[PDB]
Amino acid sequence: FRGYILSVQAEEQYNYNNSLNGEVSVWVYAYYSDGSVLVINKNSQYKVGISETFKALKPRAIQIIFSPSVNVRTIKMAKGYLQRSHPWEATGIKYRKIKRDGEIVGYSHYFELPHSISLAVSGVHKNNVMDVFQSCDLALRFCNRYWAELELVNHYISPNAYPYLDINNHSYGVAL
Amino acid sequence: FRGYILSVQAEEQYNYNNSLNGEVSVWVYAYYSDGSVLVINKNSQYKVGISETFKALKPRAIQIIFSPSVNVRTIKMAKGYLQRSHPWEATGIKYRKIKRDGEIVGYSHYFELPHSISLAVSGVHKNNVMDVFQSCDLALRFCNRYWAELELVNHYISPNAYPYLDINNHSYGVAL
Amino acid sequence: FRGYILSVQAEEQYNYNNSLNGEVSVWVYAYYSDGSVLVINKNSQYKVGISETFKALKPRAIQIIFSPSVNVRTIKMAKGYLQRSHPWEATGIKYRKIKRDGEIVGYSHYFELPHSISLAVSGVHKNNVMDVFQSCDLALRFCNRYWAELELVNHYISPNAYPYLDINNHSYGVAL
Repeated sequence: FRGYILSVQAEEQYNYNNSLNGEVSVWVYAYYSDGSVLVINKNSQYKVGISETFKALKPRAIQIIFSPSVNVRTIKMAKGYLQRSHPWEATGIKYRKIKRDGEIVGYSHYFELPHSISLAVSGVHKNNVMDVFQSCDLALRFCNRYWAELELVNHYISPNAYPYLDINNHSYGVAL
Repeated sequence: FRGYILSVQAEEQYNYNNSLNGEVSVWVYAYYSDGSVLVINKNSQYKVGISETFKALKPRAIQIIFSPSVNVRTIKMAKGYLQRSHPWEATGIKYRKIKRDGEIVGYSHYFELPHSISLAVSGVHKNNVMDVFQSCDLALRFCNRYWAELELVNHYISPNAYPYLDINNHSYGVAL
Repeated sequence: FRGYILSVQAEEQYNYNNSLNGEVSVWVYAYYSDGSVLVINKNSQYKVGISETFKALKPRAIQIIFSPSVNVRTIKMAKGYLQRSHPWEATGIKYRKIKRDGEIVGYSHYFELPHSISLAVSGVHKNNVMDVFQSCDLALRFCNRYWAELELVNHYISPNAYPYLDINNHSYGVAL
């Protein structure tokens, strides 16, 4: 009964987090020319996005990670002539699934930048208008820098149970 | 007629400010370990919220204040494990009314922080979709720091006719 | 056929940029007491706005410029007593058209400031709800300072094909 009630209560949050009331989160990792990882996090209800400008301090590559509640088909990205520029690309196809014990812990899109990048990304939850408007207002933004990837892995990634893929293609995350 | 027209024209803005065309405002006061008060203000139409990160410069407590146009039932707050975190609490019950001459001048929710806090709050007006979207774009954000509460009271609170509750539980504001 | 296909393919973007899928852009130029021009740009789908605070470094005047996709009637502005303040003015009437070869390249509203200004502006495109919400998340914000107007004209304005009006009332932009 300590394992029955423990596991009959563990699945009372995967069928909740995946149920609109569940948040949807995104991380944008900017990997820098000195190996330091800067990470913007945003968590929100209904939909979530990030819009930041990444410049010297020089940025080399990008990883964007969604919680498994996102509708991968809904992801869009806007990278920065105005008269002939499209407002975004639907890059969901380019996201690789991050698995732990055969469970999706997140989705990772990784790409390098040619040797200052401006970046926006948006995704919607898997699935009244005033509720969504409030959700924009309640989205919480966390922004941190880490000197080396291991430092981010050891103190940002592993303590917080966050889905990740480090530089040797090791998947971090927690199966539920 | 100088008092008739003066008071028959004074109520031609309480039945307007409370009529959607009326703004709805929020103040988040962060009270700091050296007694200084930092204040974020935001005013907007239809709905209004604040999302800021409060860190050292160390923050000790918080007061959030709504203009009387908010629907107190609509207020939500998001304070900052991701897999089991709710996106907000409905904290309207916890707001005390701020009265002046028996009139509600605002609503105040005060709480202390355990001895860096991240904070979002949202509220909706008392009571087409493109109008609300524009309203997000037109929300104006004012951010100030004050060395002591009296300095905030004397130069931020009393000059601007803003509803407030200082540390001795004195209510500031203007009846209309 | 090098001019037929060249010009039968040139109009396959003015009837696109003006078709919702087309972005809508705004620039807010803050002209400073030392003649330096600071410029905030934002581009987006469906609707676009800017909300910035302009202070010393002192700001003297403002020019706001819309791409020709905006509905000029939709423009609103919010400049910063709370109990009697309107949330915005509909300033579309005050915008002058910027023409190049008899074609509208943008709309310019210019005004001076009395001798720290807070400013928001919003406009909608000329002409499902989740698409607009994502569009807020995907709006890209560019912010630059230039030491003199000529420097902005020469390196920000002329290279990027941006509609502009400099201080001698010369219209910059590209006809399409």
